[PDB]
Amino acid sequence: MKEFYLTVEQIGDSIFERYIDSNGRERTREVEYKPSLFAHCPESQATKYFDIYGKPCTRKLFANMRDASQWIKRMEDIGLEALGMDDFKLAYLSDTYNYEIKYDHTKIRVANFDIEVTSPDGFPEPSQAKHPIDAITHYDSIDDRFYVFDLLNSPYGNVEEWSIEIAAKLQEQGGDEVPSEIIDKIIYMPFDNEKELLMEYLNFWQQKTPVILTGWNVESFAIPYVYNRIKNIFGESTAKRLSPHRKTRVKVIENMYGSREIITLFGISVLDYIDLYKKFSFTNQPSYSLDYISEFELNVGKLKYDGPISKLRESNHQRYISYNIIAVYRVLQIDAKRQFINLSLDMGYYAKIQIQSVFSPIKTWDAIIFNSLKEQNKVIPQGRSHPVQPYPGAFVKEPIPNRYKYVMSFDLTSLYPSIIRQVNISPETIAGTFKVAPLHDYINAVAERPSDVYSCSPNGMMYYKDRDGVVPTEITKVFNQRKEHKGYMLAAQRNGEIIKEALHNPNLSVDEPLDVDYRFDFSDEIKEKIKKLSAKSLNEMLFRAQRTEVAGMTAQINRKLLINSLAGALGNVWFRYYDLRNATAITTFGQMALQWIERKVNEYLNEVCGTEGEAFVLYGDTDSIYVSADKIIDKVGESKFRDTNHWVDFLDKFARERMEPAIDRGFREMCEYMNNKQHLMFMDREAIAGPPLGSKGIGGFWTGKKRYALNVWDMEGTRYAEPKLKIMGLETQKSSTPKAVQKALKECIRRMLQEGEESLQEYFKEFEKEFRQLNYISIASVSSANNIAKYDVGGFPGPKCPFHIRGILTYNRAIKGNIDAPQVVEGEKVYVLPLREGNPFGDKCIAWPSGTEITDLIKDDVLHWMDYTVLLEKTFIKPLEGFTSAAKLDYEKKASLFDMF
DNA sequence: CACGTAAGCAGTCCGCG
DNA sequence: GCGGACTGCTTAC
Ligand SMILES: [Ca+2]
Ligand SMILES: [Ca+2]
Ligand SMILES: [Ca+2]
Ligand SMILES: [Ca+2]
Repeated sequence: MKEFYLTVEQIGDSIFERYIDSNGRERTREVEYKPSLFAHCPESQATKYFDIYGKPCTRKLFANMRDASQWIKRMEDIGLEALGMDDFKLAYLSDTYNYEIKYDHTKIRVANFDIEVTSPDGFPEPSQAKHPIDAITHYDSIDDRFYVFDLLNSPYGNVEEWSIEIAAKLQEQGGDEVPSEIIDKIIYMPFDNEKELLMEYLNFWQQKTPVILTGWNVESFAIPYVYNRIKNIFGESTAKRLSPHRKTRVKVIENMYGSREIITLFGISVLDYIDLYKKFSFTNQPSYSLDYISEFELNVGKLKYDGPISKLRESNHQRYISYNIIAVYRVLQIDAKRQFINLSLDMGYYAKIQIQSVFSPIKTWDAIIFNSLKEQNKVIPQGRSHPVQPYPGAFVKEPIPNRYKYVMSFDLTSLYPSIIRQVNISPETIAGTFKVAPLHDYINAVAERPSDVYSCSPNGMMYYKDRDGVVPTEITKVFNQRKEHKGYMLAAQRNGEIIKEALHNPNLSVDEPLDVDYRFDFSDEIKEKIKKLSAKSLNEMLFRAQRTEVAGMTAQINRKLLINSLAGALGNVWFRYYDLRNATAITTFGQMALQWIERKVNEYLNEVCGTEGEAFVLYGDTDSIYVSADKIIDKVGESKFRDTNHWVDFLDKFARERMEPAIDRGFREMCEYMNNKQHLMFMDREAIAGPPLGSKGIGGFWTGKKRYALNVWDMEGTRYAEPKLKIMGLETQKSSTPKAVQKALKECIRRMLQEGEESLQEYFKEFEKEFRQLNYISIASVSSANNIAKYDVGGFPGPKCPFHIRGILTYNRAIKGNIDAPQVVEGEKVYVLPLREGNPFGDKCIAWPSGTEITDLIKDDVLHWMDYTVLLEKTFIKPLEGFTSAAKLDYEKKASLFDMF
């Protein structure tokens, strides 16, 4: 097999590499790598190395890496560019793996672990590690086993062994319901003292050294706790055994408000699952507890226990251990679904970077572009300092707030990467500038043609047309990968809808789900078999189709993220290829493209309708337009349609056969006007929206920019079994909006769009009447809580104190003195509730850690003093008032002459 | 900790005769 | 009582 790296480090003048050899074995080597860097040289000097601008360079070979680093410093002292890859381990990987890396995940040791630490005096700070580690569960992907290290004797209590028999049993048998599928995979090791536990864990770690190390909050808690505890008990040298190269560093992670400390373990790649989830999931969650995320992702119930976690080991050690094991398993289950480890490996090996560098698109693209240029013996420029400067972004059209009955939307494929490719935007393809006219002059095609030689953006920039830049070349490769995965995602989505339709008429039979590949549209034979299946098999098939869709989503959306981040990185001062000329060339071209096509679509539809000056495009944001289809429907007449699906088909055909060709013609003209390298502005129909045929539903509405709702029947070729609400920006979509309020507002919107005013009024009246019965957590607002200390003046709100911070300070006074009470952690999220006048808390609101029940000492008082009136007005009535006034209808029935008879 | 900008709403402070 | 200036937070793209 082809060899591949596992980890790489620079330690002094040595590269330390763990890798899989040509026989599939894990090996480690220390290499005295001699790096090369580059200086410009006379044109008269013969060389094969050239910088990206075509200027010749001499290669400087250094005796060691420290010599190379010192040379860079000298070159700065002299005032001369030091060219080449200054991160020597990336150069090492490039030299050692000079081909497309094919990796075998089965050979990569992926470890998932979680620790327990009983603490009677509040949160056990990892920097102090003053409390015993009393449980570790460590899952190893190569063994497929859960290794459980269980401390039976502690200063906080002596306990009996954990029983695997009780663990397997149902909660109703007094058991812990550890999933039957992992029971046989548990290797249980009890210990009569903590020193013995930790020494054995380290021996185990040496035998089974993680390559990828993950878990939940492992980087911020588990790793620093274990390291510091071992350091405290045994000394530094023993703690450093967590690194295969016995090297660690305390790393200070700094933000805008403060800083925290993590432990870098050289020769390990830590991918904390909470950070993978935050970067790659495209959610914003009210809480990031594992319990909360597991419920959201997997629909598994809360791990229930009595009393504080600080007393769980003493009171119920059996449950304590079982829950530690389940915690580790839940992360594996989340990964089986979301597949972020697979994503990181894919991206990391593609770029030839340390796998943990996938968090950084700047590092990822630096390596991709470096490897690409190196293939041609080209030499990368030195990174430079730049001051941070603001620059313009996208255009967003101001919509007229209204209901909109029939709507068809259109959207440009991968816009910013497509602009880069079309225009040929790259550091080395800059050809010069032209004199810029106001943007509106280009939009209306009245400005002088920018160039007859070069490819142009309306920000004034010109680019070469003779050859692709490295940025277009490399962005295209990842774009093409993305396109493949999006194909699979949409097929699985369409396949899901087939199954949903068949579920209307399930068969009374005992059968099995079909063995099919959900990434490909179901054949006719499969469709006929599906129509004969039981509900049990159909539901299992739906679950599998949906899992395939999620896998495709992860793969496609994060490749989209990577390529969009390259466009963004051109506007980040730390990117080697930072250039506001290129960043603005992309964004200004985008503004033109949207407004150009707005004009073209209006012109086309005014022509076919026989009108003049009528605005068919009602809205647009960045790269999308929303077209009113009312006049199109009215031209055939609503009464001519058999059912909803009939007019959806008609609009689909109209969009495909009439509008898209006109849009294409419009963009080809724009490409010629800008003299671009390649026409890549591909704007396809996205959504078809409208009320159910024969209903009083309004179809859709806009309140403002980035705030709208549509009743969608077809999205990007997926014809839904049931209409789907596309809601953007509105409070139903915000993590800050209470859970039950999101749900209620969504139903209000559904009724507005599908059923009409009377239906909306009926639901509002009921919600208003019943909402006080809702669980307090379900009606609590949510906010991130930054700068608590800034606004804290003797326990009370300082000037300009934000509402949620005020709530935290209220909470802090109420729990004062308690070492046990849950503390609000700076930078994390809180639930927030308003408090009625004259409450014993002394202020108008209270806040507590999100994803938790408020502590029992004040729970009863919070419940008694919760201000339901304020809660309803702020989270529900105010947003609903906005939706309904925009839509020109009332959530309460107005008086009429009919009242009364 | 980790790519970019546009832009919405909650809330504070305080003007507005 | 609303709105501008401002901070804070959160989405859409
Ligand atoms: Ca725990
Ligand atoms: Ca798009
Ligand atoms: Ca059937
Ligand atoms: Ca879009």
